[PDB]
Amino acid sequence: GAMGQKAQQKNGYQEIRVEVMGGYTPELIVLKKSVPARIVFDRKDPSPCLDQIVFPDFGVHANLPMGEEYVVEITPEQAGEFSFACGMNMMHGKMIVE
Ligand SMILES: [Cl-]
Ligand SMILES: [Cu+]
Ligand SMILES: [Cu+]
Repeated sequence: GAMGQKAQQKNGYQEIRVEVMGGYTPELIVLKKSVPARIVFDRKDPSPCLDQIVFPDFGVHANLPMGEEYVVEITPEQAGEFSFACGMNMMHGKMIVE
């Protein structure tokens, strides 16, 4: 198994919460293959550096409203390691699917 914070399995999906503060914490997350996922970004840092979230392997690039939650939804059908980052590719995270 891979190191990192595992998503919680429940009600036909899996969910993990990521705090946006000077980057992402946790910045290492672990998801189950083939299970619809909710990656909930709670934005607490108003830096323009963190205005967007990007999952390049999944085609996601979206605005994160300050002081609010925003949910990235993906269903990872392939095992492996996938990156995520801010819209500037300056702040980073890693998602392992297994
Ligand atoms: Cl910046
Ligand atoms: Cu950034
Ligand atoms: Cu930046």
